[PDB]
Amino acid sequence: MQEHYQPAAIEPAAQKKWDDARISNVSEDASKPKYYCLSMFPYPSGKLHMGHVRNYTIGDVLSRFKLLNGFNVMQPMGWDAFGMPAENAAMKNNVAPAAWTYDNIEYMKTQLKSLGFAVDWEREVATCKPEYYRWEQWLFTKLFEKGIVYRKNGTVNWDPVDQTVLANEQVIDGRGWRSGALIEKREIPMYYFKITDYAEELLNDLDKLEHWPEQVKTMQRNWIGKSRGMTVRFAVSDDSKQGLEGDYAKFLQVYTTRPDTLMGATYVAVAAEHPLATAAAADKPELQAFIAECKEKKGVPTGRYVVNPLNGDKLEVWIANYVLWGYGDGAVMAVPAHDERDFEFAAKYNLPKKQVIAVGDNAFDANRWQEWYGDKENGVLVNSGDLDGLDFQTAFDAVAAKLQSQGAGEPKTQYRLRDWGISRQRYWGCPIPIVHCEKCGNVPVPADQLPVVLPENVVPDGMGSPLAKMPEFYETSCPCCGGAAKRETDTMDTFIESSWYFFRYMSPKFSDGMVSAESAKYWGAVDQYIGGIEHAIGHLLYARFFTKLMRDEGLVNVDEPFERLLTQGMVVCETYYRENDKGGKDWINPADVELTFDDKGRPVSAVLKADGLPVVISGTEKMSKSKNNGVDPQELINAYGADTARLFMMFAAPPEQSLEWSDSGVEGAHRFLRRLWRTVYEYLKQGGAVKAFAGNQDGLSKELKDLRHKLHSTTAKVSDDYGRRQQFNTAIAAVMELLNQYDKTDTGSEQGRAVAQEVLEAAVRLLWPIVPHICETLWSELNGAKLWEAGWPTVDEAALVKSEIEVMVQVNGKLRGKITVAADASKADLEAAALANEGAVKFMKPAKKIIVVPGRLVNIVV
Ligand SMILES: Nc1ncnc2c1ncn2[C@@H]1O[C@H](COP(=O)(O)OP(=O)(O)OP(=O)(O)O)[C@@H](O)[C@H]1O
Ligand SMILES: CC(C)C[C@H](N)CO
Ligand SMILES: [Mg+2]
Ligand SMILES: [Mg+2]
Ligand SMILES: [Zn+2]
Repeated sequence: MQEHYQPAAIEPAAQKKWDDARISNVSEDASKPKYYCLSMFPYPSGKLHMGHVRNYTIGDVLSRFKLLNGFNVMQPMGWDAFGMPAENAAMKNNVAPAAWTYDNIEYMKTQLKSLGFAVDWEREVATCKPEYYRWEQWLFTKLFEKGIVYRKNGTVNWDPVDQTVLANEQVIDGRGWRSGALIEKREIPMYYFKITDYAEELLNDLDKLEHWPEQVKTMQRNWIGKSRGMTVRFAVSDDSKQGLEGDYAKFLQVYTTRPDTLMGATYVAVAAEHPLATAAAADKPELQAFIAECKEKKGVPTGRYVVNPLNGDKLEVWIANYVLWGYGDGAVMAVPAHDERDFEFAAKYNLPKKQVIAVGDNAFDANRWQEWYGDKENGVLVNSGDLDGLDFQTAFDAVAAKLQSQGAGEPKTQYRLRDWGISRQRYWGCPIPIVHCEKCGNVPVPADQLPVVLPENVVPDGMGSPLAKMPEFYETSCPCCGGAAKRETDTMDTFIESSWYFFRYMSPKFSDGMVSAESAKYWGAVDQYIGGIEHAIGHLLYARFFTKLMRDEGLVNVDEPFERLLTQGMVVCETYYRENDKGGKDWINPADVELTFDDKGRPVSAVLKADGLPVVISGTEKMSKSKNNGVDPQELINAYGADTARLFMMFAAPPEQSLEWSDSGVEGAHRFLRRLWRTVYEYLKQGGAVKAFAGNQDGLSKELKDLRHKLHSTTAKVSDDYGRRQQFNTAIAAVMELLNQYDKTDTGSEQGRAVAQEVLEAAVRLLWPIVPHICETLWSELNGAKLWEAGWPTVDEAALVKSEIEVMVQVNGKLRGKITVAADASKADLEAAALANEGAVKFMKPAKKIIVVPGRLVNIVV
């Protein structure tokens, strides 16, 4: 065994040894239980950084742990190669989108392979190749036939910098998720996935996700934004139906999320476009002056009345500016004693306020809005007839019973969520499989003629959709009539691919469907998913929707894609930038910046070392490829070795917690790896290997007994930490503690060396998921078997039994007590414990003499 710890020697070798054994290349093996552990795959938007190390070392640790426990482990990796992140990274580097993506993919494969991750590279996938995206083209056409995908004009979010429309999930604080520019409103046709159709299931199936962080689940609940309301009809009075036709003559329909207040409505409000507004203004020009005014909070009375269904009150109808014709009903009711928006409006014109809710008994002031009025949680109903005394839940159902039995209403559910707009005016994206024919309409491309192949030799000129200036691409024949027609030039958003790729990993070479039935039946769902919480509202919602879509088609048979979700905390570091002449920002790596400090130690100035000219200091921020603040793992592997990169990131903090970059933390992770190497080498220099201690330990010294206790305690604690707590920093700390006691333990005797062997064989296996290169090498110097067949270390709980004795206690001869003591518990602690529990102190004045038998009995004399 060499004595210097040289990563560049042992690390490539260990990777070659794992690769040759094909340990990470798994198939649908029914003899082993399956474990699908997946980390969120990267965009080719630059170099990987130490945040990615943390992300994927977490995954690798969980996979390697389950592999050592006999599981059949699939840990795949691929590339989110389509869409905006790879294209923008390509144009900022003035490279063709295809050329850049394929080059960055190979650099990221190089970067990841130097880290020794146990990845099944035979399932590698690049979402920009036709053999991938043809299958989402196929799913598009099928859904389009059913109308689950549809095209429609409407108001959309427009990113002026990326020159494309985004989905509502791609707008972050009114700005583009990639550009950061303010989003404008525009009316553009778009292809939508009808995600509102699945709004109820996506909300209710979050209750199934017991191993998801509750933040992700509540954030998706608030994004789906469910509200249970009530459709309510107020009949038009027998003397206001002038000019009204159809249903608009007989009733005024409104919506309300507070149907419990219905007995308190004192007037209604109507839209200028609502038909009762037009017949009321037909002979009243001042009403048409308001109808022309907007079409702030203003309103006019109309003198036409509608009847409350629940008590027969005749309420006056108001033209109001806050009733946007597009409400669904275009009209509301107004309970001003319990809605702030309505109390303000009905103080503007002195309308009445009847109170119908009491909270405990907060006194009711008619012209003084108190916050308890809108309490939908701690209130019971007042002045409401047989609805008196009900709470909000019970009064909801009772109003629905009332309204439905007379037909005047019914519950109606609304969602803040809107359909998913996936069209993009961009080149580097999966082509949309539609052909517009002047005779047949928007027709899908037949399954036999898929994929519609995106040409890869294009460079965007940065001036609109490049495919739309390419008649060689869009001029085609109609699939239905043979006539001339044009291809859809918009492409699919990048979140299409990432919504199903976890299935593609199960059969990436399958050429007849999205995923083959035999492999989807085997791999089931992703057992473990690891990725940042920033995906809560977009990807982690999209992927549940797609999974349900694929299930309803018969491709998969799971309801949810990811059983366990671990959201790792962000590695953060400094970030700098300049402002470019295009109004944007040019981000700069802290390694190209030279700082100037204050007298107190604060950075004051920062200049780029290339030109000495200043740069702006942006402060600590998440390590990001798009903000050019990453620490490259290859620059650490070359200097310190891959294991040090891995050990530092699993040790600095618990996986969920924020981690700040520091050079001290890298040196420390290395000195421990030297300590591990030095420990195994020194043990081997003074004797060589021996058969690890096992079996009964009667006869071992107390000191080595204590060590075996520390040993199997640690194995138990590391096992609990990998596979229940999923806390890796504390698994590493426990092994250090084990090594601390080993350093303090004389292990030179024949039995001591057998215990040293047992400890070291255990330690390197315990740390193999975290630092596999150094452990695999050390294991081979200690033991000739294959590490992954020796398996995960077992806890020998015989070694956990404490070394104790139970001595007799007597008073003047006759036995009256029994006490527990340590093995080497001195006669003073013995005699003190003997004269300190029941039998001796209840039959005792002090003792005249205490004769002690060494480790047998102690007799009190009185
Ligand atoms: N600083 C970081 N710390 C921890 N995890 C990170 C960090 N940056 C990215 N990740 C995670 O790595 C995975 C891949 O992210 P991605 O490919 O978007 O890289 P990125 O650094 O975010 O690049 P970009 O800024 O262009 O999006 C995701 O699970 C993401 O949450
Ligand atoms: C699963 C995907 C949405 C993750 C992206 N490729 C990186 O954030
Ligand atoms: Mg990202
Ligand atoms: Mg369950
Ligand atoms: Zn046609």
